[PDB]
Amino acid sequence: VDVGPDSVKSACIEVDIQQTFFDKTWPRPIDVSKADGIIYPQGRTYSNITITYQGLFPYQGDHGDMYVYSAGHATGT
Amino acid sequence: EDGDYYRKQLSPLEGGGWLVASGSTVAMTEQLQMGFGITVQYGTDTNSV
Amino acid sequence: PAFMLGSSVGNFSDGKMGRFFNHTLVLLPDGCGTLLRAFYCILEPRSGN
Ligand SMILES: *[C@@H]1O[C@H](CO)[C@@H](O[C@@H]2O[C@H](CO)[C@@H](O)[C@H](O)[C@H]2NC(C)=O)[C@H](O)[C@H]1NC(C)=O
Ligand SMILES: *[C@@H]1O[C@H](CO)[C@@H](O)[C@H](O)[C@H]1NC(C)=O
Repeated sequence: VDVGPDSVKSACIEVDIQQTFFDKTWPRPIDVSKADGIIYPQGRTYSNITITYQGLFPYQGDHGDMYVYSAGHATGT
Repeated sequence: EDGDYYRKQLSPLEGGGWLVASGSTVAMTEQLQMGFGITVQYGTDTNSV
Repeated sequence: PAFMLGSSVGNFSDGKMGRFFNHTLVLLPDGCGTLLRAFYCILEPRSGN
């Protein structure tokens, strides 16, 4: 168990659903040649050599699950 | 107690159905006996234990 | 982004999907992105509006 400060009154503020606006296409497939999102070996390292390695990796060029968040409703200030 | 039967519910997306099980017990002696399991790992990180 | 991790899923009191059970891993960035708060603890729903 640990220290956690307790909360206040439990009137959760109003929450909307506007996924239709959220539906936007910014697909960024991953490039293995560009070497992005590539795990390192867990305990070892090399230098200036090419080596085959078996492990955990993503598939080449997936569209993925791009989600975003944004600001809420605002009327001036 | 021995012969106890336990169960719980499952969410619909995980295939439905009810998870069921049965358990058994062994009584104590005067002195308590316990079990230990050792496993060592080599290449997970820096060799440091 | 803020993450939730768990091995037990379910629907809420009104049947809305997103209810989890037992211990749950919570990831929350804070401090304007500088802090990476995280805990594997128990989340309990509130019964308000
Ligand atoms: C890393 O290794 C490569 C080859 O394994 C080295 O590339 C060679 O460099 C010499 C000297 O510049 C060239 O004559 C060869 O033609 C290169 N071979 C290639 C490009 O296949 C490279 O020099 C090494 N890096 C360091 C810093 O030593
Ligand atoms: C922030 O939350 C953590 C965990 O609940 C707690 O240990 C800490 O005291 C809190 N800090 C403040 C300033 O409330």
